[PDB]
Amino acid sequence: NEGISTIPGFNQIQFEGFCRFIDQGLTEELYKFPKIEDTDQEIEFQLFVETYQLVEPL
Amino acid sequence: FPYPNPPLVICFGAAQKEFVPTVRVSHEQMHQDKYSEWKMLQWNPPEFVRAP
Repeated sequence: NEGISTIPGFNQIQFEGFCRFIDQGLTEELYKFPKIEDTDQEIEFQLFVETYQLVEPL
Repeated sequence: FPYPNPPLVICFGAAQKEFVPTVRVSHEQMHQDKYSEWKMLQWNPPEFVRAP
């Protein structure tokens, strides 16, 4: 949609890479985390992957 | 007495900066707001606006 009629941005590569990262790579990595269960009672902690939210820098 | 050697001509009509009278309905349309993608239509122009 862009760069086909004009010279694209020189820094668009890093921009789109960081955007794709924040969009999908974080969720993809959080999905593959295992369920921590190391005990006889098997006390299990879990991370709700759906509730993934980044916060603005302080 | 004789007129100058280059034959003179007369252009009669209205003086306009960049007027384009030949307007029709084009099938292909680009982005409404981005005027940086409208040069793609100069490249393949509509039949009627090939040499306006």
